[PDB]
Amino acid sequence: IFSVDKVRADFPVLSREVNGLPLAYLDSAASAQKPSQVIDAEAEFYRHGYAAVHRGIHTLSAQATEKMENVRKRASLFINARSAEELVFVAGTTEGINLVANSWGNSNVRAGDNIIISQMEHHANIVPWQMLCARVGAELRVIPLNPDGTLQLETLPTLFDEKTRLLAITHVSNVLGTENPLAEMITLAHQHGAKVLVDGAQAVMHHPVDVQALDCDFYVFSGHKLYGPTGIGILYVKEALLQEMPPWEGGGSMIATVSLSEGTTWTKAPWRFEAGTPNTGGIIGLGAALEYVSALGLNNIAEYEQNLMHYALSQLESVPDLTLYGPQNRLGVIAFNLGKHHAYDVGSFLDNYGIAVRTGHHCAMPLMAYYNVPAMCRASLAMYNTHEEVDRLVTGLQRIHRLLG
Amino acid sequence: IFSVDKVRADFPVLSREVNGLPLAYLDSAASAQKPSQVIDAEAEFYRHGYAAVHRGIHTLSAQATEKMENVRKRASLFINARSAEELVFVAGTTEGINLVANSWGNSNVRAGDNIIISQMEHHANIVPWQMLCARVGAELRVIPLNPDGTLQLETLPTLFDEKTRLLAITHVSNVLGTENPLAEMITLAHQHGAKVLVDGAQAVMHHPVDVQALDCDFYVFSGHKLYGPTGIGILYVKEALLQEMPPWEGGGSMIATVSLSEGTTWTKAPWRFEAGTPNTGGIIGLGAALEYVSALGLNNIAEYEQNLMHYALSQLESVPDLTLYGPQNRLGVIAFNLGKHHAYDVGSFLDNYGIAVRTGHHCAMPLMAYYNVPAMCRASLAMYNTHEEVDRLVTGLQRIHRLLG
Repeated sequence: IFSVDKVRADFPVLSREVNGLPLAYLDSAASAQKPSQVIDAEAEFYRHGYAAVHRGIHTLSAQATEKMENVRKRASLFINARSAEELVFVAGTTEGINLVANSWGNSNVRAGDNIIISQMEHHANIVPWQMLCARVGAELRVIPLNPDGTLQLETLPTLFDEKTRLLAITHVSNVLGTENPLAEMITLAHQHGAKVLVDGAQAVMHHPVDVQALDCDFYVFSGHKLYGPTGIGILYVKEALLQEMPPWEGGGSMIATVSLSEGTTWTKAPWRFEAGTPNTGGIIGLGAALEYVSALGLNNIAEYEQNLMHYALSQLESVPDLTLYGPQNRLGVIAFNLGKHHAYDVGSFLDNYGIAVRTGHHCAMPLMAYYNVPAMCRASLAMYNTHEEVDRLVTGLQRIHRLLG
Repeated sequence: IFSVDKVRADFPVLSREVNGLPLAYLDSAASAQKPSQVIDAEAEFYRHGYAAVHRGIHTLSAQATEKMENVRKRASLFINARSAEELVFVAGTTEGINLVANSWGNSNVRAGDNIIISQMEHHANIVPWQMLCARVGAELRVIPLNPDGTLQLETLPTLFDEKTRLLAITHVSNVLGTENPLAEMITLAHQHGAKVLVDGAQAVMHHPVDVQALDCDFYVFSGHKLYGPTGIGILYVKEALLQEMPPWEGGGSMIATVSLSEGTTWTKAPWRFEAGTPNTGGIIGLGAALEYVSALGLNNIAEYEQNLMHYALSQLESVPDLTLYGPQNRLGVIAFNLGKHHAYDVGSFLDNYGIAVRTGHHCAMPLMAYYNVPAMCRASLAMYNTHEEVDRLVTGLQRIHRLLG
């Protein structure tokens, strides 16, 4: 079992005070706080082992290179990839999707083809595909939403045809907390010879993830949502696909040879896609974040977050004129609006109480438009949040309503 | 004046022991060690102020956004840009050059045009241009080298014609320590209506840099060479050029609006080129690194490094069969080979003595080929290195020669 008080003791920011009051950080879906184990693993590397990492001959550089490749191995096990060499280090989910969209997309999506996304996608999983369709003259198709925040799976037969090259789909919605039936959708997409890219940015911190069981072709996520440092993410690609993809960024450490008269040749893949000095510090911290989460147990995290969410949804029933968006089995986030008040104002009052929620469109304008609102509030309920923080949120919404209604 | 002992006291790695002996780190040109002020500024941010930075309504996110934009302002002053909004945050010099090569290059270099580089360029300032020339059908032209490691400036009239769109040139060579006459070359390139991108990765830590005086159109460099964290760099672009460039990576925080039926529109520039969550931690550390360097004074650093280099070059005269590459006024690095011994072996012995140098091709194979060697050794002489470390290097080369000759 799980001791939230012991967990919270690892997170130095949680004792912070905001606006003179004790912080209730309910915005982990935008970015997560980090434990000391993560912060200090990075600092300790800079303090005692720092060096360039391009298998330098001297000791510090040789040892730094090995730490980085160990983190790649650890990450591959975390998501149950077959091979470490199926993981590419990227700046985050966003860079990973752009890398796929340019490297794989440009040599596999021709004029007259189509790509499928869903209407709940984060902008990171829309814009790169809009750009690709514009480059090659293909069509972007959209799986629409039901009112409860789930996909209209019955439209798939009209969207999938033999010219469908790619399904790009979110694992868990950053707004609705909907979890999509990836395994079945992937089976369907493969029947048509389409690849599937899964945006897993909101999944990998809530429960185990197994890319072999999913059979997805690409999977991406971000360190900083996984209680880890900024500037680092993971792109996973099936080995057979990755060995075929051409390079995207060019430069050092991704070449085999550079000639000004005979041209340049590329190195093997995963390193073919990592040009220049990596974010070695972030890679170290990411490794520590994976160890920390693994040590708690993703199934113990899932069980605690489930209880916290069930508690919050029941307590929120006592808020007048509250509107919720999404299914009842949501993971992680609660999206809502309060009566007719604009989300911007609700969030400002909540901030004035020391409660940090996110307001706005959440990098999901098509989702906002489907619900015919311009913005929502979103409270994140993460592994280090408490029943008392849920109570502060409920009281807050009540006072905001009494005062502004 | 300058106290190297006081400086060294800020760098916790410098007291490390390698192979049982006290480390002499002479590989700063590959990556620099970081002071406590930099390491702790990052850790302190994670410990007390961490949040997502997309001008969130709540306090931590609002304050984080302001810290990041202050670092952008500080960086713009460090290089004397006219405006903070002329700086783009990138993963490093390599990403910055690829960003220019795709965003500006694709809409300004047409089939039949030419681009000019030099023969001493780092791969980061070659491969992206090779890729661009292949995409659009243009020609890559090369300024050749003199034996002393300087550019053959007399060939410029045969390389610059009216179809020359871009000069991409290094400020200071990462191998030879040659400093190129940028101001005059830029004047010439502008006479033909060509833009100039300057690779400044090896310049910004050795002396003041003034992009207004240079009048370069693009300037790039890396945090981790500037005593700062990994995963962060700066791309500077003249405002009038930058306002015209289309986006490269697509996603959140670089859009103005996203529509699945009316398409997507972009935000203003610098933010148009920063998709997804930035490396907020690295940006904080970069700011601290700039403050640290500014506090020492780049002119005091330049003067101390000059003396250290003059001392090393004189002491190295007493090494038999030493071959040096580059001009006598080199900044920062000494490239050499020892008699007929392969650089790999020289570096291994030096590492066994606790002296960290870099051996190999230094991401400059065309440079290696001009000198008809496969590899070199390179010792970096940075602001925190000492006469005694120079003496250890000289003795080492001598013993390596006696033992292996």
